[PDB]
Amino acid sequence: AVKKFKPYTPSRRFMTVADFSEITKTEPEKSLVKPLKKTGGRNNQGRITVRFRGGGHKRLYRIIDFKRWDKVGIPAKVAAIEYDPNRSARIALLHYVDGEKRYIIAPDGLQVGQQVVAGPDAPIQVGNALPLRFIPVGTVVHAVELEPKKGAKLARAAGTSAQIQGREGDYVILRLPSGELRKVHGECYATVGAVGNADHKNIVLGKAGRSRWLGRRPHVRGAAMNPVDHPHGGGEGRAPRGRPPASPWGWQTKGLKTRKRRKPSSRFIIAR
Amino acid sequence: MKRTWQPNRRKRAKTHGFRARMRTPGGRKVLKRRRQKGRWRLTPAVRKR
RNA sequence: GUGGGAGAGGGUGGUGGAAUUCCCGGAGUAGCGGUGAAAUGCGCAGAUACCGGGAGGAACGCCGAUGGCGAAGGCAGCCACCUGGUCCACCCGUGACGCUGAGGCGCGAAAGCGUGGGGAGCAAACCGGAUUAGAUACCCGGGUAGUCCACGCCCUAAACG
RNA sequence: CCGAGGGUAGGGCCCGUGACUGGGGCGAAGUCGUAACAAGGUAGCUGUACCGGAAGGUGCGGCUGGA
RNA sequence: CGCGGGGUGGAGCAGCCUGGUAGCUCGUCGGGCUCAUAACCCGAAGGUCGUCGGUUCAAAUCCGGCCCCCGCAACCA
RNA sequence: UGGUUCGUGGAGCCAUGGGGGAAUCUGGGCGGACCACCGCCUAAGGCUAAGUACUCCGGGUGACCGAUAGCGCACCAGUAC
RNA sequence: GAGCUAGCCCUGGCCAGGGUGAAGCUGGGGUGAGACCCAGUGGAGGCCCGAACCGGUGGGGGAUGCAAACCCCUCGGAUGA
RNA sequence: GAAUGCCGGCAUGAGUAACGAUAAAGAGGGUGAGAAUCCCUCUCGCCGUAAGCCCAAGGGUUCCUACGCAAUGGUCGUCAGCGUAGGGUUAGGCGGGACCUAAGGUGAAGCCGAAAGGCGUAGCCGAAGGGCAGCCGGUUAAUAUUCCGGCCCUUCCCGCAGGUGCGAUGGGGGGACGCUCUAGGCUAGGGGGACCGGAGCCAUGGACGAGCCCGGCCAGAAGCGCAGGGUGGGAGGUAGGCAAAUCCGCCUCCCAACAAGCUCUGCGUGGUGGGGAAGCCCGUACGGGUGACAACCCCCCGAAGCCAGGGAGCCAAGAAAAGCCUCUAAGCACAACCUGCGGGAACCCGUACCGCAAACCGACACAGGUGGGCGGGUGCAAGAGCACUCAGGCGCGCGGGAGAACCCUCGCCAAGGAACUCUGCAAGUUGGCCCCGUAACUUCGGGAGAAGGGGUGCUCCCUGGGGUGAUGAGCCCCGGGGAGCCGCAGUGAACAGGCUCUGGCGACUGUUUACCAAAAACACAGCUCUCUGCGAACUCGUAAGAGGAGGUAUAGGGAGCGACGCUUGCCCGGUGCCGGAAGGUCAAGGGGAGGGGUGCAAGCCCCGAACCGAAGCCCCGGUGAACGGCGGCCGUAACUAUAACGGUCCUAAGGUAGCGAAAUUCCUUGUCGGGUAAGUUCCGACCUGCACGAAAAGCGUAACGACCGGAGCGCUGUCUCGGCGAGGGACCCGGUGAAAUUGAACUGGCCGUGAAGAUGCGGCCUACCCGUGGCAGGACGAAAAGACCCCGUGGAGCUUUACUGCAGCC
RNA sequence: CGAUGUCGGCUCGUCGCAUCCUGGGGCUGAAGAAGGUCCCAAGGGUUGGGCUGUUCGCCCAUUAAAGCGGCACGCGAGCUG
Ligand SMILES: NC[C@@H]1O[C@H](O[C@H]2[C@@H](O)[C@H](O[C@@H]3[C@@H](O)[C@H](N)C[C@H](N)[C@H]3O[C@H]3O[C@H](CO)[C@@H](O)[C@H](O)[C@H]3N)O[C@@H]2CO)[C@H](N)[C@@H](O)[C@@H]1O
Ligand SMILES: [Mg+2]
Ligand SMILES: [Mg+2]
Ligand SMILES: [Mg+2]
Ligand SMILES: [Mg+2]
Ligand SMILES: [Mg+2]
Ligand SMILES: [Mg+2]
Ligand SMILES: [Mg+2]
Ligand SMILES: [Mg+2]
Ligand SMILES: [Mg+2]
Ligand SMILES: [Mg+2]
Ligand SMILES: [Mg+2]
Ligand SMILES: [Mg+2]
Ligand SMILES: [Mg+2]
Ligand SMILES: [Mg+2]
Ligand SMILES: [Mg+2]
Ligand SMILES: [Mg+2]
Ligand SMILES: [Mg+2]
Ligand SMILES: [Mg+2]
Ligand SMILES: [Mg+2]
Ligand SMILES: [Mg+2]
Ligand SMILES: [Mg+2]
Ligand SMILES: [Mg+2]
Ligand SMILES: [Mg+2]
Ligand SMILES: [Mg+2]
Ligand SMILES: [Mg+2]
Ligand SMILES: [Mg+2]
Ligand SMILES: [Mg+2]
Ligand SMILES: [Mg+2]
Ligand SMILES: [Mg+2]
Ligand SMILES: [Mg+2]
Ligand SMILES: [Mg+2]
Ligand SMILES: [Mg+2]
Ligand SMILES: [Mg+2]
Ligand SMILES: [Mg+2]
Ligand SMILES: [Mg+2]
Ligand SMILES: [Mg+2]
Ligand SMILES: [Mg+2]
Ligand SMILES: [Mg+2]
Ligand SMILES: [Mg+2]
Ligand SMILES: [Mg+2]
Ligand SMILES: [Mg+2]
Ligand SMILES: [Mg+2]
Ligand SMILES: [Mg+2]
Ligand SMILES: [Mg+2]
Ligand SMILES: [Mg+2]
Ligand SMILES: [Mg+2]
Ligand SMILES: [Mg+2]
Ligand SMILES: [Mg+2]
Ligand SMILES: [Mg+2]
Ligand SMILES: [Mg+2]
Ligand SMILES: [Mg+2]
Ligand SMILES: [Mg+2]
Ligand SMILES: [Mg+2]
Ligand SMILES: [Mg+2]
Ligand SMILES: [Mg+2]
Ligand SMILES: [Mg+2]
Ligand SMILES: [Mg+2]
Ligand SMILES: [Mg+2]
Ligand SMILES: [Mg+2]
Ligand SMILES: [Mg+2]
Ligand SMILES: [Mg+2]
Ligand SMILES: [Mg+2]
Ligand SMILES: [Mg+2]
Ligand SMILES: [Mg+2]
Ligand SMILES: [Mg+2]
Ligand SMILES: [Mg+2]
Ligand SMILES: [Mg+2]
Ligand SMILES: [Mg+2]
Ligand SMILES: [Mg+2]
Ligand SMILES: [Mg+2]
Ligand SMILES: [Mg+2]
Ligand SMILES: [Mg+2]
Ligand SMILES: [Mg+2]
Ligand SMILES: [Mg+2]
Ligand SMILES: [Mg+2]
Ligand SMILES: [Mg+2]
Ligand SMILES: [Mg+2]
Ligand SMILES: [Mg+2]
Ligand SMILES: [Mg+2]
Ligand SMILES: [Mg+2]
Ligand SMILES: [Mg+2]
Ligand SMILES: [Mg+2]
Ligand SMILES: [Mg+2]
Ligand SMILES: [Mg+2]
Ligand SMILES: [Mg+2]
Ligand SMILES: [Mg+2]
Ligand SMILES: [Mg+2]
Ligand SMILES: [Mg+2]
Ligand SMILES: [Mg+2]
Ligand SMILES: [Mg+2]
Ligand SMILES: [Mg+2]
Ligand SMILES: [Mg+2]
Ligand SMILES: [Mg+2]
Ligand SMILES: [Mg+2]
Ligand SMILES: [Mg+2]
Ligand SMILES: [Mg+2]
Ligand SMILES: [Mg+2]
Ligand SMILES: [Mg+2]
Ligand SMILES: [Mg+2]
Ligand SMILES: [Mg+2]
Ligand SMILES: [Mg+2]
Ligand SMILES: [Mg+2]
Ligand SMILES: [Mg+2]
Ligand SMILES: [Mg+2]
Ligand SMILES: [Mg+2]
Ligand SMILES: [Mg+2]
Ligand SMILES: [Mg+2]
Ligand SMILES: [Mg+2]
Ligand SMILES: [Mg+2]
Ligand SMILES: [Mg+2]
Ligand SMILES: [Mg+2]
Ligand SMILES: [Mg+2]
Ligand SMILES: [Mg+2]
Ligand SMILES: [Mg+2]
Ligand SMILES: [Mg+2]
Ligand SMILES: [Mg+2]
Ligand SMILES: [Mg+2]
Ligand SMILES: [Mg+2]
Ligand SMILES: [Mg+2]
Ligand SMILES: [Mg+2]
Ligand SMILES: [Mg+2]
Ligand SMILES: [Mg+2]
Ligand SMILES: [Mg+2]
Ligand SMILES: [Mg+2]
Ligand SMILES: [Mg+2]
Ligand SMILES: [Mg+2]
Ligand SMILES: [Mg+2]
Ligand SMILES: [Mg+2]
Ligand SMILES: [Mg+2]
Ligand SMILES: [Mg+2]
Ligand SMILES: [Mg+2]
Ligand SMILES: [Mg+2]
Ligand SMILES: [Mg+2]
Ligand SMILES: [Mg+2]
Ligand SMILES: [Mg+2]
Ligand SMILES: [Mg+2]
Ligand SMILES: [Mg+2]
Ligand SMILES: [Mg+2]
Ligand SMILES: [Mg+2]
Ligand SMILES: [Mg+2]
Ligand SMILES: [Mg+2]
Ligand SMILES: [Mg+2]
Ligand SMILES: [Mg+2]
Ligand SMILES: [Mg+2]
Ligand SMILES: [Mg+2]
Ligand SMILES: [Mg+2]
Ligand SMILES: [Mg+2]
Ligand SMILES: [Mg+2]
Ligand SMILES: [Mg+2]
Ligand SMILES: [Mg+2]
Ligand SMILES: [Mg+2]
Ligand SMILES: [Mg+2]
Ligand SMILES: [Mg+2]
Ligand SMILES: [Mg+2]
Ligand SMILES: [Mg+2]
Ligand SMILES: [Mg+2]
Ligand SMILES: [Mg+2]
Ligand SMILES: [Mg+2]
Ligand SMILES: [Mg+2]
Ligand SMILES: [Mg+2]
Ligand SMILES: [Mg+2]
Ligand SMILES: [Mg+2]
Ligand SMILES: [Mg+2]
Ligand SMILES: [Mg+2]
Ligand SMILES: [Mg+2]
Ligand SMILES: [Mg+2]
Ligand SMILES: [Mg+2]
Ligand SMILES: [Mg+2]
Ligand SMILES: [Mg+2]
Ligand SMILES: [Mg+2]
Ligand SMILES: [Mg+2]
Repeated sequence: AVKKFKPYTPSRRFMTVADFSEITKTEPEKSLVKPLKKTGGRNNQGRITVRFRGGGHKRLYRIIDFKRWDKVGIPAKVAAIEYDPNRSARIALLHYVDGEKRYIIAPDGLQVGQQVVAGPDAPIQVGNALPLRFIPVGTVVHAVELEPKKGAKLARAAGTSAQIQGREGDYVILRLPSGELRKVHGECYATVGAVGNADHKNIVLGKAGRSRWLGRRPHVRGAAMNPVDHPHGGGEGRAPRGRPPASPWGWQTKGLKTRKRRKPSSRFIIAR
Repeated sequence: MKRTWQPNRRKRAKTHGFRARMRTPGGRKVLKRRRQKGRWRLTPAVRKR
């Protein structure tokens, strides 16, 4: 839906906030299962190695369930859907009959009170997790494992999915959010449905501060700098570059493919 | 204005203390040099309890 | 009111095959495209033609009509749900409840605009090849928006009987 | 007290005028081209859209005021 | 003032660096097609190569001096 | 690749990171590519005084200084600062 | 050497008092149901005024200074990057 | 004898500048060898969201006292923060530690690295964070939440007494958390009182008065009382909470739905304890007595603090660990644990003093800098603002005179107002609240404090709302209406916008050259291109490792553009990037035709042609929100002029829209129009754009701006054009007493001359000796071994299709 | 070049005369008035504004006249910037 504001201030005239109506009466989270201390820090042991990180709201990590094959066969009741500061998506709090409480990343269409479960069994319904094999060709799916028993790694961003395209002996072909065509092992779990919160892309930050709230420090142009700092630094009053556009570290930034050629992963990929 | 000396007993101790110098080869040599020199004070005297 | 009937009437969801284009594997060569005639173009870096497999989008051949439905705009593969109008019979009910309609409100082809998706074919713009005195045209080879979906605007028409 | 009016401040409407600019109408025999009327030599007209010295061309759908 | 590039039939360009032959398109002229013009077709004419000098057997061409034209430069003060 | 006077040089010898990879005296290395001949040695385990170096320390002497010299310090100086 | 300064991490503190009055909510009006419109309420905001506080715009002073960046007047921001 | 040489000493300026805020001083007395400077008293002034009091950091004897004045004190000094001596800092309850974890550090296991060393789950370390039992008074010259008095708590350890399966570093619960807005009851704090307490007081015209002045609390267990926070109770089933649990989670029947009940705090009350003014009298450097048997009460205001884990809303979604409760495991249940009661035991360190400053940071008793808490009263709409003032503390450690110039800071000015000037620079004007009333334009919020106005004091009369009180008094906030008084003037002093039109640039709040640039620069939402499939790309590290990210294409990296509106044309020949199992070339290596060297020979040793050989380049395509680029010359219309039109040469293609003498325009003050008496600026136009142009975006744009330009109104000392006044200096006296500079000097003008700018040479003129206050023309005056310039086969930072390497990738 | 501050402005002047005015005068194609042109003569005078940093210059309104030039394009231990 997206919340919109009137221009009672500049920067409030474009600003735009998510709709939280799917956030069920459960705004503060769940101890026990999560949260952990989350360790803010824009850099490695010592030095900054990703520029322009820092500031922005304190967070608690929700330790979510990315391998659903523990509770094969054990169903769970979806108890709530809550805000997760550390991902684009929303998260489902679910209660297993087992007693155990996990969070699943919350797919589009998930309703509270719903039944959900994981395993070879598993009715093909939104919320359920299955090894890729038993899932019908053509169904859209998410939180897909890359290699079996290694955890969900594909399609967890808000409003993303992959679609099952066909099969090939032990592998089923996937069409990933990027549009790539991937052979992913049959035995990999993946949960049916799309991610949801799909209006995430429609949000307009609206002002500088908002950027900072999310811990995004001001990014400065190479043009703004000096020859010591950047290939684009200097010279006089503005300058068009004077070389093929580059990163600060000298590599070209328009076109230069960067995936290494001889990756053994290659023989499992069929697209862009 | 604000000048450059902003005394702190803990800082002076953690930074220039006998135990800090002892911790690394760089520092151990400092004690060696100061000893051979005949320095009355190997490290700065940080006070208080 | 009761009992029916026909229909591309409308909305949503789903699904079928033909063909085009692209990719892949096979087999196969020296030309294929195209026009008034040509050329650009594609083709031994393996084209066109043929077989097989895959993906994707769009439009629904036959039935099909000088035909049907809608108030128009318009609606055409099949299926299901939701739904509007409509005509017939029986003459049961109400009982003048009727007609029109300034404004208002809703609908309103195509093109266009916004945001996002989609993009096989086609194709403004644009580029080449011919044609001409010159072609910013007609013919040919390419090709982008757009054409498709959702939602929101736009309100026009030889919107014509 | 009110009070003609005078002063100050800011608006509304209309008239005149203004370097320059836009298109328009009109003016026997100036320029370029051929758009339309015969299948006008690309049926024409059209709402929209893009492009072009100019008539105009082309795209999309429509129309019979064409076969 | 300095630099380097350019003047060729009526128009716009070739030909020079490897000196001897000046060619291309348009135009102009004569004829045809046409009722007539153009288009189109068939034939033809047309260049002291900016001037002054000499280098050579021979200069559009190579070398100097001027003459117009074009373009760049003229900074640190 | 280093080492040797040796800087690729006709470049051996000695050491070695990489690849290949033996033999036990009729076995193996060297004498400056290489080969023949004549000689010299016996790798892939280790230890080994003495002669040699230095002077915080004690002593001795000086065609060494004599408080701006001589050690930074003749003096509670690596101090005060 | 980050006891200055620049960034970041952890954990605390601070921001007087005034304005302006967003969504929302309630009632009413409207409609087939709406959209929407009125009030009242509500207290939003890199909103406004302005101390503390963080600055350093203009001018004057100061120039062996009070000060190796100061003083006076003036001025920017001040719930937020 | 020179090195702007080095070290030391003493000169010069010079009794010159200064003596560190313009809050400020006067006097009497004392002391002393000596007093503006010490002590005291009176008078005066300054501070008072401090210049007052309490914490912290830092400092470290600076605190108190006695005795001192050589030096330290910008003067003096009997004084001191100085010298000598002695004294002084008292805790189970405050802080820290025998408690806990955060970042981060260390680090067993382990991984890595020539050595040094680097990484690192567990644990350990690590605090203004969590946990955590003392409040009020009295005493010392100097310490007190530490000593003492009262009253009250906490741990342990040992006993008795009564309960119960007790019991882990393990399970679970709890601890436990954001921002903004807040309700209800309280407390702190404050205001008032005809009521209570109290020494005293009638002045100077009147007042012996419901008079003036002063003061009317504090702490406090149990138990209540009032506010409020916390929390459902059973029984089943049980596969999860990494063993086991009765606990916890989940599921299902029931009983509650309430704060009923349990609790747990805050406040009030409370056994008791304690304080207690002005004033007067004393002798202190300061405190002592009396006042007093002090009284110790009633209203009202009221927090930002307390109840607190309170409530509502919002998005950016808000530490961990122990204590604490509970669950069970080994085991042990003569153990142990829980409760009540005694008794015993309770360590280590800090505690002085300074603390917005003369004691900390600035070489100084330096006008600077330094975190937290309290910060009274009246009046001003409010307030931490402003003026005065409580408590409390200061007059800033040189003074005395004078009343020149000139300077600083301040006040006023006739007539005129921007004529001043690069510029209204500066200064004025304006100024708070309340109420009227507000244009273009617009993104419909704004522009808006638009502009422009009016009201503002005091008195009397009438009247309407609340809050606390019972529905009433009072006390307390908000209001309305009517008459009237005074002054030049009623936010009467202090704090408190000048306004408008219009361009340029940038959207906007923001950011920056600490110490000359705050901007039109950076940033910014937003747009686009691009890389990236997850052991992601990329970044740091030799590595291990880490960041990215405990993220996964709606994500992350890189680049450019920079809200938003409309838009972003044509060129792929070159460079880049992307795509091409062909071809050409291409290194090691394979391959050996063939040749050579020694050997009597077997052999050993060398070169070595075909051909097989990658990436790369060449080559073939694509690609411009990739690097970039986007023509010349002729002729033409029936007045001329101009050229829609034609010709031709060239290119990879020859700039479209929009804009244009511009932050771009050389010629230039282009040419017209506008403002003006007059305009090299400005605005609007034209277009011949030297040399705009479409994401190093183009053209616009409401709002915004300590941005830059132009105009106008208002107003004024900027100016005509100055004048007067104030105070701090300046000057004179007393005290103290520097500086750069300095070849030596007995240091005049002109006209010449001289290395070409002479006090110093020539000639002539002038000229008694020495100061003081002033002005700055000169001594090529001081200050910095010119920054500009050049030179040096001097140095650095930066670049690239310079050379040669290296990382890196292939 | 071990430093001679560099435009313009302001302030203060002062000097040359090849004189802008005023005074004296010869020639005039000088009737007069007013001009023109040369000679003598610096004693004194030689305006306020619009534009531009401007010197300069073009304007506006005047004037007896709106002089030219030197003094380190006079003068920053005098000011501005
Ligand atoms: N005339 C009416 C409107 O204006 C235009 O018309 C104007 C022009 O286009 C037109 O020009 C014509 C030209 O077309 C034609 N080929 C040649 C002719 N000599 C010109 O003629 C014109 O100019 C001449 C002198 O100059 C005058 O005397 C005469 O009146 C006038 N018509 O003359 C008209 C002026 O009168 C549109 N073309 C026309 O269709 C439109 O409806
Ligand atoms: Mg936890
Ligand atoms: Mg480290
Ligand atoms: Mg940036
Ligand atoms: Mg820069
Ligand atoms: Mg670089
Ligand atoms: Mg430039
Ligand atoms: Mg360039
Ligand atoms: Mg550059
Ligand atoms: Mg139907
Ligand atoms: Mg009937
Ligand atoms: Mg009708
Ligand atoms: Mg329509
Ligand atoms: Mg359409
Ligand atoms: Mg468009
Ligand atoms: Mg669209
Ligand atoms: Mg978007
Ligand atoms: Mg096509
Ligand atoms: Mg075509
Ligand atoms: Mg295509
Ligand atoms: Mg209509
Ligand atoms: Mg009137
Ligand atoms: Mg008009
Ligand atoms: Mg025609
Ligand atoms: Mg036609
Ligand atoms: Mg036609
Ligand atoms: Mg059309
Ligand atoms: Mg076209
Ligand atoms: Mg002819
Ligand atoms: Mg220079
Ligand atoms: Mg230069
Ligand atoms: Mg070597
Ligand atoms: Mg060599
Ligand atoms: Mg080896
Ligand atoms: Mg050997
Ligand atoms: Mg050998
Ligand atoms: Mg040998
Ligand atoms: Mg030999
Ligand atoms: Mg030997
Ligand atoms: Mg041996
Ligand atoms: Mg030995
Ligand atoms: Mg001697
Ligand atoms: Mg000595
Ligand atoms: Mg001596
Ligand atoms: Mg010495
Ligand atoms: Mg720091
Ligand atoms: Mg406030
Ligand atoms: Mg309502
Ligand atoms: Mg409202
Ligand atoms: Mg607010
Ligand atoms: Mg604000
Ligand atoms: Mg503000
Ligand atoms: Mg405060
Ligand atoms: Mg300032
Ligand atoms: Mg301020
Ligand atoms: Mg403010
Ligand atoms: Mg000396
Ligand atoms: Mg003197
Ligand atoms: Mg003096
Ligand atoms: Mg003096
Ligand atoms: Mg003083
Ligand atoms: Mg005496
Ligand atoms: Mg006062
Ligand atoms: Mg002492
Ligand atoms: Mg003392
Ligand atoms: Mg004494
Ligand atoms: Mg003294
Ligand atoms: Mg002093
Ligand atoms: Mg004495
Ligand atoms: Mg003492
Ligand atoms: Mg102990
Ligand atoms: Mg500890
Ligand atoms: Mg610990
Ligand atoms: Mg370590
Ligand atoms: Mg604590
Ligand atoms: Mg404690
Ligand atoms: Mg004390
Ligand atoms: Mg006490
Ligand atoms: Mg006690
Ligand atoms: Mg626990
Ligand atoms: Mg009290
Ligand atoms: Mg009394
Ligand atoms: Mg009396
Ligand atoms: Mg009282
Ligand atoms: Mg009490
Ligand atoms: Mg268990
Ligand atoms: Mg008393
Ligand atoms: Mg709460
Ligand atoms: Mg622990
Ligand atoms: Mg138990
Ligand atoms: Mg103490
Ligand atoms: Mg104390
Ligand atoms: Mg303080
Ligand atoms: Mg002092
Ligand atoms: Mg101080
Ligand atoms: Mg100090
Ligand atoms: Mg402060
Ligand atoms: Mg207060
Ligand atoms: Mg007050
Ligand atoms: Mg008050
Ligand atoms: Mg006020
Ligand atoms: Mg104040
Ligand atoms: Mg006093
Ligand atoms: Mg005046
Ligand atoms: Mg006056
Ligand atoms: Mg006036
Ligand atoms: Mg002026
Ligand atoms: Mg002037
Ligand atoms: Mg101006
Ligand atoms: Mg001003
Ligand atoms: Mg305005
Ligand atoms: Mg009045
Ligand atoms: Mg403009
Ligand atoms: Mg800006
Ligand atoms: Mg600066
Ligand atoms: Mg700053
Ligand atoms: Mg600013
Ligand atoms: Mg500044
Ligand atoms: Mg944009
Ligand atoms: Mg690193
Ligand atoms: Mg990692
Ligand atoms: Mg991570
Ligand atoms: Mg990105
Ligand atoms: Mg930019
Ligand atoms: Mg757009
Ligand atoms: Mg472009
Ligand atoms: Mg190109
Ligand atoms: Mg190409
Ligand atoms: Mg290319
Ligand atoms: Mg390639
Ligand atoms: Mg080879
Ligand atoms: Mg190759
Ligand atoms: Mg174009
Ligand atoms: Mg122009
Ligand atoms: Mg004018
Ligand atoms: Mg003009
Ligand atoms: Mg203009
Ligand atoms: Mg530009
Ligand atoms: Mg151009
Ligand atoms: Mg561009
Ligand atoms: Mg821009
Ligand atoms: Mg613009
Ligand atoms: Mg604008
Ligand atoms: Mg600002
Ligand atoms: Mg600004
Ligand atoms: Mg004045
Ligand atoms: Mg005075
Ligand atoms: Mg004196
Ligand atoms: Mg003399
Ligand atoms: Mg001379
Ligand atoms: Mg002389
Ligand atoms: Mg002499
Ligand atoms: Mg003198
Ligand atoms: Mg002076
Ligand atoms: Mg000098
Ligand atoms: Mg020099
Ligand atoms: Mg230079
Ligand atoms: Mg050289
Ligand atoms: Mg010089
Ligand atoms: Mg000198
Ligand atoms: Mg004369
Ligand atoms: Mg005369
Ligand atoms: Mg004169
Ligand atoms: Mg003016
Ligand atoms: Mg000016
Ligand atoms: Mg000049
Ligand atoms: Mg003069
Ligand atoms: Mg000159
Ligand atoms: Mg000068
Ligand atoms: Mg000057
Ligand atoms: Mg001078
Ligand atoms: Mg300047």
